[PDB]
Amino acid sequence: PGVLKIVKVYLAVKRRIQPGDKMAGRHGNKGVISKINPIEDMPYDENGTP
Amino acid sequence: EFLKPRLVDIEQVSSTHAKVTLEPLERGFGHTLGNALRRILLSSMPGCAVTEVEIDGVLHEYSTKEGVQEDILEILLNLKGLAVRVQGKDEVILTLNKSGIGPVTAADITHDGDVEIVKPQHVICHLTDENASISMRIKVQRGRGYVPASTRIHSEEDERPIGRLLVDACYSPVERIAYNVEAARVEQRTDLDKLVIEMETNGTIDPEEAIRRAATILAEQLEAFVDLRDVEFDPILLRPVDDLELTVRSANCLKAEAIHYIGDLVQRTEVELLKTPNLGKKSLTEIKDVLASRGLSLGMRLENWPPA
Amino acid sequence: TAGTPSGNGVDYQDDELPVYQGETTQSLQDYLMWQVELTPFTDTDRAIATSIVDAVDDTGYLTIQIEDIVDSIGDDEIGLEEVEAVLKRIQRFDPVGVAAKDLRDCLLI
Repeated sequence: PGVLKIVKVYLAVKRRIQPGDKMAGRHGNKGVISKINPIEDMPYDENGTP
Repeated sequence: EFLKPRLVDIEQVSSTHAKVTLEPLERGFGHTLGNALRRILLSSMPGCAVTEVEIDGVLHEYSTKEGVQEDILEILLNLKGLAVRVQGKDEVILTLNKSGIGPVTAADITHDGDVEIVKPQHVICHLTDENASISMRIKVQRGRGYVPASTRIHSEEDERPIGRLLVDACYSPVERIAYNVEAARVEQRTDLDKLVIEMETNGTIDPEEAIRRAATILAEQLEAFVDLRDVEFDPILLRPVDDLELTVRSANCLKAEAIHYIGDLVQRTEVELLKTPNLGKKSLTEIKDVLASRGLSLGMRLENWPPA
Repeated sequence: TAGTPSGNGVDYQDDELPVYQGETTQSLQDYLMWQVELTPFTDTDRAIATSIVDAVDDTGYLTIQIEDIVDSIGDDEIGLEEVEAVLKRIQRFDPVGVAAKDLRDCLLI
């Protein structure tokens, strides 16, 4: 009875992955990110794939 | 007293795979030139990437287009993988219109003056009914590294209309680099090394040109070590004091007390400014009345007072 | 009901013996007295500032007269000459034009 009009608004955002974020495998191995490393610093094999 | 590597035997396996050989090398230099080259080539190579898109009906990314099989987000992710090679420009616009059935690819992008599509079979969209059309404008820019769309704000200096479809830009044409050091076939010398570099790219940058660019970057960076050597602001202040329109008696009093700027005055407390000769209780409130209209109460504290 | 509005945000004090307790709020005079505390004023100047801030309406206008402000102080050397100076200093606060005598004063300030 009081209500005269209702307007609903929906917002959408994208969450960029960041170190303070928490990650896990499905064996009970959880952890948070400590650093996002440039591609030339990661270990790589003989074919050059890091 | 050191041999200098030469660019010989550059062979190209595929449109993206290639091999580069540096035949003469000393004992340890193989890796010093190699690892340095791999780091430079993986980190800082120029390229061209799609920066923003403008589809007709779509105004954002979380919508759908009737007759198109994929969402706008999937179309943008497809466009992120489009590889182009522009010449003489940094802001080409790639108009694309296609109505009918079947996957839409870069091939049917309108033939620009100097723009090369390295692979024209790269699909970006699908059409599902005869009476459907897709029309879009794609902006391509030249850059060096990974520039996220969210991290850039100078593009918002001018307001962008509702309907933009910006995509993260990578700008890096190199995907994988491996190097390996072998023994040179030169038998007259006791033992020499040969460096072989395999680079896998998107077809946009030439292998020899990439090696030249990396070597030039390294030389410019080394130029610094070749000869290391080496061994009271706010505009209301700092204003002429004859801008407060004070009474006559204040003019001589301020001159007598060496008050010539606005900032120095506001640093004077009531009890110590009253000690000045013939200041006047009512005249003091006149000084405060004028400085209050400016918002400047007496008793402020500045740190450094310049002569200007 | 064809459509129902979402429930309005509500709260209640949990893990506290005097349940629901309360919450402080900021008003116009509370925000003006905060600025008075952080500006260089003397004791008498602070007293005058509190006196004229208490008289500010919700609109932020000065409901009481300046002469009535001088009367309220009832202190020597607190004539309207310095009450006016403190009044202008207060008028030049964050809601510019607040504590103004009338409509002309708001626009002039």
